[PDB]
Amino acid sequence: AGSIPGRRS
Amino acid sequence: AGSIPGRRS
Amino acid sequence: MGSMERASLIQKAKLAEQAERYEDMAAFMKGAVEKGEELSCEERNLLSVAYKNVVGGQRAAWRVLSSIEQKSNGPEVREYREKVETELQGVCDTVLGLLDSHLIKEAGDAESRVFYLKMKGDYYRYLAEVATGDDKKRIIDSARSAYQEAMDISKKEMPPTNPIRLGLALNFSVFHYEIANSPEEAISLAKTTFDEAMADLHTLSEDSYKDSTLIMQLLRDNLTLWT
Amino acid sequence: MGSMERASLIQKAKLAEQAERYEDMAAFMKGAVEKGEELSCEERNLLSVAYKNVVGGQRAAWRVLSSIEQKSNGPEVREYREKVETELQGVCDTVLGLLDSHLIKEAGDAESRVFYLKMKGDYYRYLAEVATGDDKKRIIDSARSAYQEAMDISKKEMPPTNPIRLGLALNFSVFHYEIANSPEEAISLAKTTFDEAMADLHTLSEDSYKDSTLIMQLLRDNLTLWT
Ligand SMILES: *Cc1ccc(S(=O)(=O)N2CCCc3ccccc32)cc1
Ligand SMILES: *Cc1ccc(S(=O)(=O)N2CCCc3ccccc32)cc1
Repeated sequence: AGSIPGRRS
Repeated sequence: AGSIPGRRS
Repeated sequence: MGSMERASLIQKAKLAEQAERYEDMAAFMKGAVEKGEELSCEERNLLSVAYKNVVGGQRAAWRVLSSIEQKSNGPEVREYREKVETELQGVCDTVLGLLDSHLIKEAGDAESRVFYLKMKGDYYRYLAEVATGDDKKRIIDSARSAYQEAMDISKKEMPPTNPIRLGLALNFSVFHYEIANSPEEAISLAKTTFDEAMADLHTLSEDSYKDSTLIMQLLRDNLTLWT
Repeated sequence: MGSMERASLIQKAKLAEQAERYEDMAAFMKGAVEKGEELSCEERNLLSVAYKNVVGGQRAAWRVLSSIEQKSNGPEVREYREKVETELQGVCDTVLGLLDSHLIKEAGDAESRVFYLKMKGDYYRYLAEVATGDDKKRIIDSARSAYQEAMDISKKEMPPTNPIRLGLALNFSVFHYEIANSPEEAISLAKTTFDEAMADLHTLSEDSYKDSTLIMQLLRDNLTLWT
């Protein structure tokens, strides 16, 4: 599962 | 220009 | 970094990100935090980007080494996994120390306080990923407690489309699924967060809509993986 | 790494590569070299992979920072470019020191000696990429001299399809084009190397053919870029 990335990309 | 890579990939 | 100006540390953190020098970026942002002033929104993102990338690389390496070690069921693989694990724990302890001295206590606006408590939950979650046994229980509870305080503030003070509120819920749902052995809680939180954001999108500008829908898609991607 | 066994350093360098921990990998291989024994073919490749990756990341960051600095035509961009440059020079000096103490002097077989002299040319070439002015002239000549000695041995002792001979010629041709301002020499060397390898492919097994043709394609890719 994915957590929030550091930047929008 | 490319030089030799460290591994074949 | 005590002899470097705050503004120079910030500028160099931005340069380090452009150069993909994330260890440097984290050291510059640690120096900036240690100047003792509060961080702006942009500066908070620099701090989070830097450490998330550093610890993200350590986590990926720890997972590679842990898989090799488990397949092996000499001492070298365990020793090297332990070395990487200790380095990872050190970085998490550094971030947690910055949050505790004194970012959280000085953060009064909802946006800053939720941001820092979300980070606190994240870095305890990364500690929990490598922890075993009992202290593991207390580390898990420390992550839970930080995320829960951030959730309580976010629900009272931010709209359901706010990107920090959304990212907090995303990460707390990952905590429930991957750390706390509560997949139903993870799914419920992701679904409720998604649906309540969907119902508030009509209030947003094009640019805010793009930000909220991006994180909504991350929630949906997890829901697809989990269901 | 003086208290760690040679074989453990080698094993940990292999693990570090699998975990994409190239700084660790280079530190393990430096420790292994400093045990004082000669390196096998596989160990030479571990040493080269580790440092090529470390310096490759430094070069990429230096290029990003140098481009920002040139576009700018405060002191922070120059200071940070200088920091990265000093770190890069330090790693190159470390590799050159390993080659000089004492890998090259103990390397008697053509394969090992050419390998190490090719590395010596490469690390002087990386120093030349960031050098200015006069000491720049001597650094360029040090790269040239190392590559030339390696070329002389390779032409006497290895077939024209040998992958070390081919990679040496590839890198020396990059030196001519990018460092020595000799694009015609670069093109001539790449073409002659390619053609002489092509004429010897009939002697090779499937596996040797695959290795030689891979590097031949790298020579051709450069020739396409340069012509
Ligand atoms: C935890 C967190 C959530 C959102 C933000 S942000 O400033 O709104 N932003 C930058 C980081 C990732 C991102 C993805 C989608 C939309 C906005 C963002 C920061 C931190
Ligand atoms: C400088 C050099 C050239 C070849 C070799 S290798 O051991 O033959 N090998 C590994 C590295 C890259 C590579 C590419 C294609 C074919 C073989 C190789 C090592 C060093």
